[PDB]
Amino acid sequence: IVGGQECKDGECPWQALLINEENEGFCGGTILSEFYILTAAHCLYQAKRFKVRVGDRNTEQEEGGEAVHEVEVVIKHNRFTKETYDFDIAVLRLKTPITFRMNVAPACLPERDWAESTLMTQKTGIVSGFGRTHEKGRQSTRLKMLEVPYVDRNSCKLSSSFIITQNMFCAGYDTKQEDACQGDSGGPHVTRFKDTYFVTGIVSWGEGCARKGKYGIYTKVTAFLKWIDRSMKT
Amino acid sequence: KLCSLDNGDCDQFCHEEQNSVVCSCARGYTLADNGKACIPTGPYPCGKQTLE
Ligand SMILES: CN(C)Cc1ccccc1-c1ccc(N2CCc3c(C(F)(F)F)nn(-c4cccc(C(N)=O)c4)c3C2=O)cc1
Repeated sequence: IVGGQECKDGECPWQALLINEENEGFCGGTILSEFYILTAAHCLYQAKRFKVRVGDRNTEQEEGGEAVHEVEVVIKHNRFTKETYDFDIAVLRLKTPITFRMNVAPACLPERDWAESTLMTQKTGIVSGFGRTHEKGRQSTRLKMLEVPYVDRNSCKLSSSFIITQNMFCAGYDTKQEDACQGDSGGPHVTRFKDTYFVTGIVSWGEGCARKGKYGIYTKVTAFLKWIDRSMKT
Repeated sequence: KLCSLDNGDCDQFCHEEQNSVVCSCARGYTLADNGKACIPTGPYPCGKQTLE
């Protein structure tokens, strides 16, 4: 995360972290239930064999709330291509179930119609992650979060150099130097409604990070709710 | 306005059935008797920040 704020104790319990063989985080994910992780499909190109760590907030300290989970089944969206970056979604079935605790809890999956008219019509959303704090910096050792305003579909399609499909939405700032960044991919974009947070997006891509007249491109979760339901019946 | 008006007074999902407001919840929540509130049936319901 570029800008934004560090996640305080228990503020982002649904954040998951994909770690490679060197136990290094390379991408993020969202906890959907004790057995399922939602992440981005392009992240399944970022590592040979990987696991999922939950409850981590500071990748440096042995806090005690962390728990590593091995992936039993990887479900990547079949229509995904790095050529377009469309259908950038995937669900991961865990071998062992996550035990919810402080800093470990799922985000709510909303209903398509309700989420589109009530959540994505709201002013902002929240993106979190251990990604780069600067476009040229290194991955963060602290989990960060950033409230990013929803960008109307036309202002964003015009600001983009790439085809913004219906499976994606824009969020961020034109000028302001706050935005998601590399390493945050597959991470949570949630929309809060009356103290309850719902997963509304998946960190996908962007032209740099925090650039003027550029926004964050997220995978639209409402566009894959049934796909997600099917995937969790594994 | 039903749902168009303050989410129909629902805590979570809201839909207009028979031209009336019908509320529902996410999994792990049970609708209240007032039929508007959602009650978590567990210690760590979804979408709730853990503040202990
Ligand atoms: C022909 N193919 C290969 C491409 C393609 C095809 C079609 C449509 C679109 C694309 C496309 C895919 C990926 C990117 N890039 C590269 C640069 C980059 C960086 C950094 F740090 F290196 F600058 N961070 N970061 C990043 C990561 C996650 C969230 C955000 C955000 N800002 O919210 C930004 C990106 C990023 O996504 C740009 C365009």
